[PDB]
Amino acid sequence: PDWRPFAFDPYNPTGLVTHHISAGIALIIGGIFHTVSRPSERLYNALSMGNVETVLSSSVAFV
Amino acid sequence: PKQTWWGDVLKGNNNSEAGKFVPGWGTTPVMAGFVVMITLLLLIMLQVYNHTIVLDGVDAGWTSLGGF
Amino acid sequence: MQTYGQTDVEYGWWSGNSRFSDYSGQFLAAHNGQIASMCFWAGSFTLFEVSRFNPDLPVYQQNLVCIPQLARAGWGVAAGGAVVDTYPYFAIAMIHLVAAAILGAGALYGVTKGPKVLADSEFSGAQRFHFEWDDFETQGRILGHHLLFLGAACLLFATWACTHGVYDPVAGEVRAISPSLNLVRFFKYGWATPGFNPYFVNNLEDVIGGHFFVSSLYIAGGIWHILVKPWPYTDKIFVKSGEALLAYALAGLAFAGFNAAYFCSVNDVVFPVELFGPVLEAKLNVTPYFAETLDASDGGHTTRFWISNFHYYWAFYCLQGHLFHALRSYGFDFRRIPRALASL
Amino acid sequence: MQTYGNQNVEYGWWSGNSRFTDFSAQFLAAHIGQIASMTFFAGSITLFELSRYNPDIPLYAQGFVCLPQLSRVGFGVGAGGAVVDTYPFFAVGMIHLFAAAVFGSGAIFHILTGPKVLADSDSAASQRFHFEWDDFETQGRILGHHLLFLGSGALLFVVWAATHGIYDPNVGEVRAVSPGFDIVRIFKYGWATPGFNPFFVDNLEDVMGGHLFIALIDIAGGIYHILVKPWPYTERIFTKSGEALLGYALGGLGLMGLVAAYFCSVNDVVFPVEFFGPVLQPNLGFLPNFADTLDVSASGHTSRFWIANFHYFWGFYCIQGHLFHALRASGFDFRVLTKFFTTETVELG
Amino acid sequence: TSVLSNFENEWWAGNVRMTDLSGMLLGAHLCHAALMSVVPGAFIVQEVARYQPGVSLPDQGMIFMPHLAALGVGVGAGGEIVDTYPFFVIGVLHFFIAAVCCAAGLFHTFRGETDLNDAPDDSYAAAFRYEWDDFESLSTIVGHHLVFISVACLIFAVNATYGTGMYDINTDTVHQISPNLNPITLIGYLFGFTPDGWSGAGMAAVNNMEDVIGGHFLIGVIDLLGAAFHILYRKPTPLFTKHPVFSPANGGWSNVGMLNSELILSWSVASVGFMGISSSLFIRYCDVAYPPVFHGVDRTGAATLQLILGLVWMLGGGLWHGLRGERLYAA
Ligand code: CL7
Ligand SMILES: CC1=C(/C=C/C(C)=C/C=C/C(C)=C/C=C/C=C(C)/C=C/C=C(C)/C=C/C2=C[C@H](C)[C@H](O)CC2(C)C)C(C)(C)C[C@@H](O)C1
Ligand SMILES: CC1=C(/C=C/C(C)=C/C=C/C(C)=C/C=C/C=C(C)/C=C/C=C(C)/C=C/C2=C[C@H](C)[C@H](O)CC2(C)C)C(C)(C)C[C@@H](O)C1
Ligand SMILES: CC1=C(/C=C/C(C)=C/C=C/C(C)=C/C=C/C=C(C)/C=C/C=C(C)/C=C/C2=C[C@H](C)[C@H](O)CC2(C)C)C(C)(C)C[C@@H](O)C1
Repeated sequence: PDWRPFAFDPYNPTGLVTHHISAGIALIIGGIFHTVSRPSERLYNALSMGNVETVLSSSVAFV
Repeated sequence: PKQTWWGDVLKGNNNSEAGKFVPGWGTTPVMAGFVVMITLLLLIMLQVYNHTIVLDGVDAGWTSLGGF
Repeated sequence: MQTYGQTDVEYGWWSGNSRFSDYSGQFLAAHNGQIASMCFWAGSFTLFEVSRFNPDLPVYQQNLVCIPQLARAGWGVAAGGAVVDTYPYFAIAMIHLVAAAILGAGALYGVTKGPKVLADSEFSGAQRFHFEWDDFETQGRILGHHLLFLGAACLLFATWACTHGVYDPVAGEVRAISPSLNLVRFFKYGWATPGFNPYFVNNLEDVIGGHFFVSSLYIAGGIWHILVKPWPYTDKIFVKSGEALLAYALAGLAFAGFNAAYFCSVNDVVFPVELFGPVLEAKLNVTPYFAETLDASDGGHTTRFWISNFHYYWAFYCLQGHLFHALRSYGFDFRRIPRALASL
Repeated sequence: MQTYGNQNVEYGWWSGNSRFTDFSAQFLAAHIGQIASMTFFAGSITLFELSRYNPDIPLYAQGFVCLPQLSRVGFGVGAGGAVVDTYPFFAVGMIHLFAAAVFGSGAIFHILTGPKVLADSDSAASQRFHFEWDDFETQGRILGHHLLFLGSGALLFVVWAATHGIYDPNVGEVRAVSPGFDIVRIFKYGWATPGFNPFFVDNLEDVMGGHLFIALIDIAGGIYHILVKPWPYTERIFTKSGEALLGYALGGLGLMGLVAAYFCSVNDVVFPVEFFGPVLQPNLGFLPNFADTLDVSASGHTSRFWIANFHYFWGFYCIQGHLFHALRASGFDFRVLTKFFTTETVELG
Repeated sequence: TSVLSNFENEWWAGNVRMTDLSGMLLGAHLCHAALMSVVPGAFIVQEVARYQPGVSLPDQGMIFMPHLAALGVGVGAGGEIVDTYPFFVIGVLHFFIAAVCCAAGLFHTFRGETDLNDAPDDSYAAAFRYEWDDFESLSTIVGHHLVFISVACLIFAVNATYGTGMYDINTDTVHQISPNLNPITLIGYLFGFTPDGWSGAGMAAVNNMEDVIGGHFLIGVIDLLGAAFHILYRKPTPLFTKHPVFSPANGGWSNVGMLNSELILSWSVASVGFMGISSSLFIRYCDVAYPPVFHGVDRTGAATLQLILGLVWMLGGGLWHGLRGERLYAA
């Protein structure tokens, strides 16, 4: 892996590793935060986080 | 309602804080920044893939495979 | 131990040693056991290496740590850095094993028949040796005696080098070395003046002169601490608990270990190449390590590599333990880490 | 015994030999029986080896522990370590068997003669032999007598080497040996100064002088212990119980076993090559071994190999048993080990 | 905690909780300095590990070695790196500084008293009591920090002039260059009045080491004098008090000259952003201080990086904290 800008060239494989390392870490932090932090009333009511259907909607869009 | 061992291990993660939220906006402002950040990141990548942006010494094509 | 406020602390088996922190007899016993195990390792692996030794291959490319160090102090190497005989190695190992047995006997005694608390012993010669974690006056004399032993060992090494002689890589054989000693020189080394970088000593005469100076320093300090109480300001500065002294000792050990690891990595007069191998290069990545100037393929790794790399991490984690025990002695509770998240 | 706190402990049959720790007559009987077993081993094994002896095969190649030991101490060995006459070995084994029968008869005699305790027996002179696990005066006298016997044995060895001769691999034939006497050289072997290493003794003269010294020391110590009660500090240091004395003896025996094990593998004089085989070399992997230093192909192992390894293990486990018995006699009960994975402290006296 | 915007007690804003806690704040700054000093030494050691002798520095992608080589460290005639050990020494010494700073930060966060207002009444530590309202207290802080910065600048200049000098771009090697001390000539650069005519990039068109070294001497002397000024007086003057400021605290210009924690922070942040932009211009144009023998010729990327940082600090941070401080002046 190399963090120099040419790792963003999609045809150079050195990006992929550089991605999955850094992004991997980004998810771990992103995991830890969500494993601890609570939502916000505003967002919680807006997105209806108590209802699994919202998870379905967002996941389908992501996929 | 079987009281299994694994259920004892995992019930705290399942629904200890079920239905709890902090009032107001909380961390939502900070989230905003993150979104904008990635909105640049992805955008940049797209243009780099699109050859709109040409980074120095970064030839976005099959020639960049040189070195393997 | 810290035991923030609470008394009658329950320690799980995984943290078991803390239980005996408040008994002096068991404390002594445990430390006799520790030094016994160190001595046992020394002797046992002298024998182990001798058992896996070929007088044909290069010494350093064979995985060895005790034979090269014994050779560096004479004892089996004549010239050109080749081990001729092996029996003095066996004799040294046997003496180390016997000393280990004696020390372990002392430890086992302290556990069973020795007094759990020295002050409560009837002998009243044992009540002399009792100590308390808050009394710097007694710990001063303990420190003084231990410094005396350290300085005596350093002086003994000096005299053995002078009279019997140690390896001289510049000379290429075992030589009796006269001490080239001058205070101005040693302050030049201390200030790292351009001709004098203390990690690049070139003449063992300077090494042994430094050892004479260091032995004098240790003996002077030992007598000083046996005779002179700590000053009142020390009570203001330092903390008074066992964990605090553990933190100070861990800091000192980390400092010593970093110096030793770097010394092994870069010097080649104290560590002759024919014994320990070529010099190493420091290399930083996500974590530091020392790498071989010569190729490590076909030769595994040299003795110098193992010694310096091991002691770097010994020193690093000793530093981490120093921080841990310092914070513990500061009353900081680590139960705050899995508690803060709960509050958030 | 120990009986932590609670007396009148009940022992299973697996640990059933601790039942007679307080019955002096039965104690005597057990130990006479054990000594009978030892001497019976010596004689019977001598005959068992003689049965399959091959003059063609070198002595150490075949599996022996007794023919080399006899051939070393004179007893029908020709020049160049040749077993000329195989009758003296038969005579030695036979005398050992007769002695074993005598000892076993005495053992059964005491196991059935009178009371279990030697205090009650109305012999009025066997009561001179009843001992205690607390009194150090009687045990000092006992120690003195046994040391007398050991010194008398060393003296007998000195005399037999002086008159009958003894094998000398350096000479190459059985030869009388002058008993040396040089306290200076004895102490120089004590220090292991570079000239003299105790495990590399080269001249049987030095061995004979050391044996003369040992005999003198043992006899003097025996006299001293018979006459003189132990000093008070020896009551301060040592506990007074049977298991404690067993622990002391076990530690001593473990040390002696390790010393003899190292002696076998290295010294060539007192363990001649033609009888026991070429010297071994000490290896240390997980546990110490003695490598044969010879191709075991079509030759098995030399007798020196077997002796050295067996006695290394005997010494090591005698040390472990010494630790066990000393730990008990000092007061430590091992049941507390079961409390290891709990929060209760794994510790007592 | 001395603020009531809407979200004072939020964990993601928790640093504001140390607004008045002097001891904890001192510890936090010390730990931060530990970070700032760990990075250079660590990355210098990492760089020296992979340094190759034949290839030149601009083609190796080193971002700390060029600045060290610019000072004559481990280089000889012709501007080629000869010995790499002094870079390693610099890295190690930064490790030492970082360790000392981290030790101090740990002490003041946990062992030391949280609030110096709770110090034991002239115990060598009440002398360090400061308050975000009284001017006199903070004046001596500014004075002493100016002392340290001035001594650093003077040391740099003195080294350049007398001891071992610097790598002079024109003379092609390391030399003790004779300083230029024509004060009008030096201060002309601040308006672009370079000798070769007015130039767009102020202070950045210096074409000789003598100008820069003379400027450093001038700056050191000026900062030493200002340090004396602030340490020895500590009293507000009609420059700070009674100056025009425009703020919705009172709609329109006012001569109040208000003082507040967020305001001090905002002025400092704006200053840092401004230094960032000035350094952007410097590395863009001034190649006397950045010999392209080391930093390469094309240097638009580094200048742009500096520009972005300077804008973030000067505009973003400065505005945010200034507005918060002015609003908090409604107490
Ligand atoms: C790694 C950083 C570190 C260093 C180097 C360090 N400590 Mg600690 N350290 C101590 C001494 C110490 C000394 C003398 C010392 C100097 O060398 C150090 N430390 C140094 C003790 C006073 C104190 C408690 C020490 C204590 O009880 O340590 C025991 C800990 C461990 C992991 C043993 C597990 C190791 C083996 C792999 C597993 C063995 C299993 C076994 C084979 C099976 C059963 C066999 C049986 C049936 C026969 C201590 C602590 C503790 C910690 C932590 C986190 C540390 N440390 C850390 C360090 C406690 O929780 C802990 C603490 O205080 O929490 C309350
Ligand atoms: C200020 C402070 C403190 C202090 C904190 C610290 C960090 C204390 C640290 C003390 C240290 C690190 C002392 C280190 C001393 C190093 C010495 C004395 C080096 C000695 C080397 C000698 C004497 C000779 C060595 C050779 C001898 C050797 C044989 C070779 O021939 C080479 C040759 C000639 C270099 C406290 C703890 C008191 C209070 C804190 O709160 C703050
Ligand atoms: C110190 C102490 C204790 C320990 C006490 C102990 C266990 C002390 C240990 C004592 C030992 C190990 C004594 C060993 C003595 C060894 C002797 C006397 C060796 C004699 C060997 C001789 C004479 C050899 C003779 C030849 C034999 C042989 C032929 C050689 O080729 C040559 C020649 C002729 C020299 C405690 C633990 C019990 C109590 C503590 O509080 C105090
Ligand atoms: C107080 C005030 C305010 C603020 C006003 C502002 C923004 C004031 C700005 C103040 C500044 C920017 C002061 C900075 C002055 C910079 C100086 C004095 C720099 C000197 C540098 C020198 C002399 C170095 C010179 C060299 C030295 C250097 C080493 C190089 O070799 C180049 C070379 C040789 C030119 C408001 C906004 C609140 C209200 C206003 O009305 C008044």
